[PDB]
Amino acid sequence: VADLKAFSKHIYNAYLKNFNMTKKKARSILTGKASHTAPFVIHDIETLWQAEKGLVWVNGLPPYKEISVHVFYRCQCTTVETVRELTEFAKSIPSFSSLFLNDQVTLLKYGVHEAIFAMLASIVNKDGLLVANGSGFVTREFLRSLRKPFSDIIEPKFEFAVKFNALELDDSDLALFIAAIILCGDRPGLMNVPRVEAIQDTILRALEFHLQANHPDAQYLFPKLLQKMADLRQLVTEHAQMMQRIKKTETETSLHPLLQEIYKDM
Ligand SMILES: COc1ccc(S(=O)(=O)n2cc(CCC(=O)O)c3cc(OC)ccc32)cc1
Repeated sequence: VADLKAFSKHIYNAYLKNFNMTKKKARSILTGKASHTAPFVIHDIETLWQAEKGLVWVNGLPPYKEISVHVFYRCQCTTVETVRELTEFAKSIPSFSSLFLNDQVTLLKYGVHEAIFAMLASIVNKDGLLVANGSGFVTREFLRSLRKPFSDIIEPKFEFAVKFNALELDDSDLALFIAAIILCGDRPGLMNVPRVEAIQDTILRALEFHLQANHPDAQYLFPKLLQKMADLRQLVTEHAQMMQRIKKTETETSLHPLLQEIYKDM
């Protein structure tokens, strides 16, 4: 009940090793001061083009179709790369790696979007979000100005993120919060459910211990985080549904196969 402090540190380390962008770095950039190099602000067609024209960034994107789809492709490509980082993060958790590969896939399948939305909060403020490794900032107004359905995808995530960031979690908190999301014993079709539940429980106890040390004055922070985890599950449900509509009504839009596997039988 004290080596929990070690468990946490192993998880913070797996986090620091596998994620391209920490919240700490993200916030130093969004707050402007500390990095002395402002991100390129993308807020219309003209600046988006300036940004593709080298100021910030193709990138193995599917064939061009139109502005709203191009932005979709940028987000989709980032999503896939974050799935890849989350996969490595989870694998750097010894307990996770002991599970059979089919249980690993089940947990990633059902957890990555929840985790992704939680980490989006790190690179977001009420006005927009960091793209291209911190070197760009895409405004929330611009994303809202895109053709429906694409202008509806990210909005609920901003709404989640602004409330989420109010809790002032740091990376060490987030490492445990993402672990708890991946290591969930409720995911449909798990094989060794007792094993995963067991690992989940350790992580949650580690998280509460961690939060006491790290946020001594914060009242009810653990329960609030358990609620947020439930909010995320609702978020992913809606995302999958929107993505179902884009697949049905937006046929010129190329959907990445990995993400198609995730939504399949969700
Ligand atoms: C750029 O960094 C990111 C990372 C993730 C997210 S996301 O909200 O999860 N999100 C995911 C997809 C498509 C891929 C999938 O099916 O998940 C997507 C498409 C959009 O079109 C404008 C907007 C947000 C999107 C947004 C920005």
